[PDB]
Amino acid sequence: ATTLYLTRHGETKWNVERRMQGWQDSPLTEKGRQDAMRLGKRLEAVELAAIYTSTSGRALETAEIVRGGRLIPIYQDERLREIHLGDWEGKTHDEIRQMDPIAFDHFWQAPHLYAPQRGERFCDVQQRALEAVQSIVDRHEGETVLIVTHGVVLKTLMAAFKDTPLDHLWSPPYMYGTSVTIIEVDGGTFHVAVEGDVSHIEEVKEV
Repeated sequence: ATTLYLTRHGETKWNVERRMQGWQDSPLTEKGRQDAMRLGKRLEAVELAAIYTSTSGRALETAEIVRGGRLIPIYQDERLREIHLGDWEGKTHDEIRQMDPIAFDHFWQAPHLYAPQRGERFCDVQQRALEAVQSIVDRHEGETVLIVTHGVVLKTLMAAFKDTPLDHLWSPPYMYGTSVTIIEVDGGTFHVAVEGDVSHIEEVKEV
């Protein structure tokens, strides 16, 4: 019996510039910080035993803002990092479309067909993210925790929880920055209670 709150890091500069981050990082924007602040207020009444975040600066910064001085430990786990995008990190969609048009089309349109020479495939991410989630559950029996991670990671996790094949990874809803997803883990099963809720967000951006 464990309650898991899942969210995505707040908006960063590269998100706005449509530049893929992956393992590379960029600072949160004013809006990103404001959204994280709004999420922190929404969870001020939730009894969080701990907060897990990927090692990316954007994720850690979001976690700190949400914590906002509360006595809650933050643990970082490499298994929660965003998909490693090798050659595409730091580049805009147009720049990538000029580099590898076919692979880029697969990434968005036929996830199961995405097979980079350098970088992780969607299944690699799903496996490590689920392992991390499992380890978190195993360490927090009877507790509630927050996990701050990334867009692709969240999509692969929801696919696992909803028992959806990876070729349909990009099915709605869109996981906006600081969106709230709640997973109830009871009797060895993951139950999706809430998914991609953005009630606390003023202006929602598909970034």
